[PDB]
Amino acid sequence: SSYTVAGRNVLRWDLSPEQIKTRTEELIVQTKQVYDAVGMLGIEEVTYENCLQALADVEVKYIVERTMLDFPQHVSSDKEVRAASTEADKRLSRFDIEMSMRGDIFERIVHLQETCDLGKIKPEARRYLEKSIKMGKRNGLHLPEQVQNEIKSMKKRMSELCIDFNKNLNEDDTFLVFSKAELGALPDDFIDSLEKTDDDKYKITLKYPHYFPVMKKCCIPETRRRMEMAFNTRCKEENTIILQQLLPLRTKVAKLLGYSTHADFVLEMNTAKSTSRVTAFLDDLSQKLKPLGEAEREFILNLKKKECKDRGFEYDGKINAWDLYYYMTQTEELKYSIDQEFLKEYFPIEVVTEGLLNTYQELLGLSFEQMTDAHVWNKSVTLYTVKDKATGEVLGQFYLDLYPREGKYNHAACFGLQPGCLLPDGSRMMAVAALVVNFSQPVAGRPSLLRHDEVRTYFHEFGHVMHQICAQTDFARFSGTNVETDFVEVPSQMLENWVWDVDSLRRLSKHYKDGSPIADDLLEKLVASRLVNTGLLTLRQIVLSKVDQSLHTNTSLDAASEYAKYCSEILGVAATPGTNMPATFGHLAGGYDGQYYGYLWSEVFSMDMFYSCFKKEGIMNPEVGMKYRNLILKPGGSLDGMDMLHNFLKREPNQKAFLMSRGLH
Amino acid sequence: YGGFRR
Ligand SMILES: [Cl-]
Ligand SMILES: [Zn+2]
Repeated sequence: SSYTVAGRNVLRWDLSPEQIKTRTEELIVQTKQVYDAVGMLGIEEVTYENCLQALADVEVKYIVERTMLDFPQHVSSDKEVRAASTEADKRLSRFDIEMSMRGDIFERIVHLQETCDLGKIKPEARRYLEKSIKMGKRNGLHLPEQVQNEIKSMKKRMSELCIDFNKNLNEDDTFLVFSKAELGALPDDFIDSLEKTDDDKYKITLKYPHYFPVMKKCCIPETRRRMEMAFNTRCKEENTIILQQLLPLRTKVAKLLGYSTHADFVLEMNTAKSTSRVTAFLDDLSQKLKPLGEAEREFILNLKKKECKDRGFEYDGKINAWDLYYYMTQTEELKYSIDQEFLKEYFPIEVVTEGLLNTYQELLGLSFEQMTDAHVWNKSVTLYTVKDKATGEVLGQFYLDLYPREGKYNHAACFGLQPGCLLPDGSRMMAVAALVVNFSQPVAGRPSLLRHDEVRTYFHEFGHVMHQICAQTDFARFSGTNVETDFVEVPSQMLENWVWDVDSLRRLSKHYKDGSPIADDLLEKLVASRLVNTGLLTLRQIVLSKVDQSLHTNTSLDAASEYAKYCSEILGVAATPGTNMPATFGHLAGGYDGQYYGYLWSEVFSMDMFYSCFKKEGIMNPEVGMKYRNLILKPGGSLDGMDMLHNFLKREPNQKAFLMSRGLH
Repeated sequence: YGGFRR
């Protein structure tokens, strides 16, 4: 029922390694029987029910069962369960390629669109046909036989290369040892949480809750250099081999499909359309930020020269890679009076969670309720039920996995577990999402205290959750966040604007000790500090976007040399010799290949919607919030990204709001 | 994965 919750979450999280492997074989056998039955139908025998409906019914049942098998590798605390989940992901990814390249299915779908009356079917069903045909041509099913076999074998190879690329980074356990003197200027609540060694030193891992605080606060330059070297050499040997094979395969596949480069191949499925649009977008933005980067680098060198003189260190007259985050932090303290370690005292995780849920219950017209004794994959995971405030319709559920642990996904993402699409019996499946982040642990007898950047990450990932829950389509392939890659980051970055509003920050903050709110002056300075270090921070994102474009455009290039090239030309901070940042670039194997520009590309759309609609008539306006849910989130992937922006803005988007928020133009 | 730039 659309107004109940019991029985609609069919996800089990107590699977053993043997059950994961058994369910994987069963899922492949049962799914292949559906594709085989459709393939056996005569061409003049296919209809809407025996072909389109039969495939749509198995796509939703497959992706839900697939979720229980390929998700434990990211969250489970049992390494054997994670290994069985990764093997299930490898086996199911090759199966996806086998089914996607069935010529008999392609012929019968093409024949169905030609004979069926497209006017008597839902417009989303029309989109299902043309997308399926377009996906078949992007697999070469209109090409001769032997080239299809080459594409298939190379697709299966790239599948295992991408899985092994992220598997190496997720299971890395590299750590360094430092003494108390080598960890100068680090606070005691960080030092007292590290593992002690036999010689009274401390173990520091390369994970985010350890790497960033060292690179931002530790006043020992050699300590930051050793950390930056180890961080940008993770899996350097094995992942360079993978990149040296994956990138030529992507080019070789794009050639056989008729495309010049792999970047052109993936750009056709994005709102940017062409690579020449991405180049002009990145280059024009890089030129606007060039004066800001020069002024910020000059201020950083002055900070480094004075500190080397005060502390008696040697001064090399340059900004090394291990100096960037350290003096960016000083720029925030000196130019904007912002102490992140003091400001986090006003952001205990329970107050931030309460304010986060309350902000979007009121804005989106939703009702959140935490479930007790919830079936979860880890003890620290909580479950919430989402209802429509007016009708009481149970839209979906989401999990909160907030704290880091061994073997857990170390970045910050949102996972779609169940799509909010239609079921074969006519009912609607309850959407399910999971917010997976690694926030600060509760230490020193205090609750978890989040820095402002962690609060902004909390709002970003919750935007993906709201997109997954509010999306309601007919087909699973259009549900959730199955939109253009350069558009999926619009709902997430849109909700980041609420951590830069004074009244919104006042509802998110309460001191962990005495419960007092943040002072008015400090609250004003926090909002005014939104553009601190924005020159170099954005230039580094352009560097990553240019490297991602270059590695998928030019053939026979050294990944480390191309990254060091743009670091010196664009960012002005040289890459450390001996490192290999592209070997750690997980986006190149996590669906963002040739598409990392989409973050900056999406920010133009989110800033335009926030400034032109929310910021003009109240950012908590329920009318504007409901219009944002129905036009941006609810359609999911059933409409083009540009079409949904047109319906919300009643015009075309432009960079005026984007450039104004960046202090440009 | 479905979340956070580098
Ligand atoms: Cl084949
Ligand atoms: Zn995101």
